[PDB]
Amino acid sequence: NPFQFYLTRVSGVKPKYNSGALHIKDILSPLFGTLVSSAQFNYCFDVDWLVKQYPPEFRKKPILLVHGDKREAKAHLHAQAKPYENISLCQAKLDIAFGTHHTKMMLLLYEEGLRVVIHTSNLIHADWHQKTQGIWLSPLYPRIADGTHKSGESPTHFKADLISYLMAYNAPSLKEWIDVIHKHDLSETNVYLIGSTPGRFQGSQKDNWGHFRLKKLLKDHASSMPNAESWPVVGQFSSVGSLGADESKWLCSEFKESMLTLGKESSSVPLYLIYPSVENVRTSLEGYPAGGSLPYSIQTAEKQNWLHSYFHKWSAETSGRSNAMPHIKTYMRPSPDFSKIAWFLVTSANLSKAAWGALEKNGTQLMIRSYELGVLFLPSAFGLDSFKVKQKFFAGMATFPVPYDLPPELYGSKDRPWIWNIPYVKAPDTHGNMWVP
Ligand SMILES: O=C(O)c1ccc(C(=O)O)c(C(=O)O)c1
Repeated sequence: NPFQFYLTRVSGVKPKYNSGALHIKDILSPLFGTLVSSAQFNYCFDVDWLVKQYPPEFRKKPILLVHGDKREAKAHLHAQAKPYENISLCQAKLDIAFGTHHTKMMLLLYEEGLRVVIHTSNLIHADWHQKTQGIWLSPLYPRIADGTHKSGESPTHFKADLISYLMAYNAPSLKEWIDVIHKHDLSETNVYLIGSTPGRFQGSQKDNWGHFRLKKLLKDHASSMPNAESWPVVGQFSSVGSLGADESKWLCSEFKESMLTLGKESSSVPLYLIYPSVENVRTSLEGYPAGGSLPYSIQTAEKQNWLHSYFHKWSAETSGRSNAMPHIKTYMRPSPDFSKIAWFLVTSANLSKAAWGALEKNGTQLMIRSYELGVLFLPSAFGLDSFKVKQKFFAGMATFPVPYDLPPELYGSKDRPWIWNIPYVKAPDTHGNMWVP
């Protein structure tokens, strides 16, 4: 396949639903390359578990953990890593309040070249066990011969864009990885990088990050079609931030406006938001504990009940994953009959202003609180006008593997969004338990 978009392995589904899936042990296997050094960008780490996922012969190679933890949380992570002399740490600066380092990425340096993995899972056992998670695997990038002068750049500008993302950290350990990337040929890359970094961006820099980055790419590299107003927008996520008192504050005013963009020319577009209901979580493989990774709080939700009329259940019969709660985040633009898509994005970014950015200073400044990273699949990057939706995710090449069912199904009148910090004691989960936070 040209897309190299994978799901993680799920324990408990039939083998046909894991045949083309990837576990972290598969990614780090010697079959993918002879490891020299790696960087693990993430939010949550179980270091003992993480080292065990590397092949035994590679467990003493240098590992850099890129994280956002501060104060006692930072101390706890350093304590986890101190037993392993080969592990270094890089604290990403979070100078804007309420920001987090959400980016999930592996940089894998081999004797044979370099690989980049952009994915959605925390580095803990539970995130790779029974969740729906997404992975994009780069090609093996060869080294540019010493003395040869070439860009190693792709038509999607991925090399420059990845270096720009890393430069924003202003960190010495990542300057080393920038120099590694400079030395490799990334020209085969067919995806666009969409990142968020913390800051306040005006002028030219506004288009570098967050939903303005997405808008710029859709303006420049997608085409509008007739009846574009009938092509819905779908967003699918594992948490929701505070979006404001009504849809005009952010969701349908600047966020949807960026997501609607197609082509260079100057709204009733349907918006489908996919987020697990309480019943989805209760009947899941993990049961109610799956809701520990769906951190929508009652404090946030009670100020925006307007939002929940947009919500659709999690359903993923196409990939056998209806009971594997989603920690993947995806956004896409299907046709009115959901048979084609104009683009597809897999990312760490949830439905929040912190992740995507919010306009400030009379619309002239985009403020982002967090680090996020995803990759955008555009038909033009594959010589196509649109992608045909693959009917069965794992079945039998230019059709895009959408991991959940279309059309999405609206919540029923008795359904409620999963809210993690209130109790559920009416009906027990698949393990026999209630939920009492
Ligand atoms: O909203 C939060 O507090 C939150 C924190 C961390 C993560 C993560 O796994 O990186 C997520 C998520 O991606 O669902 C959400």
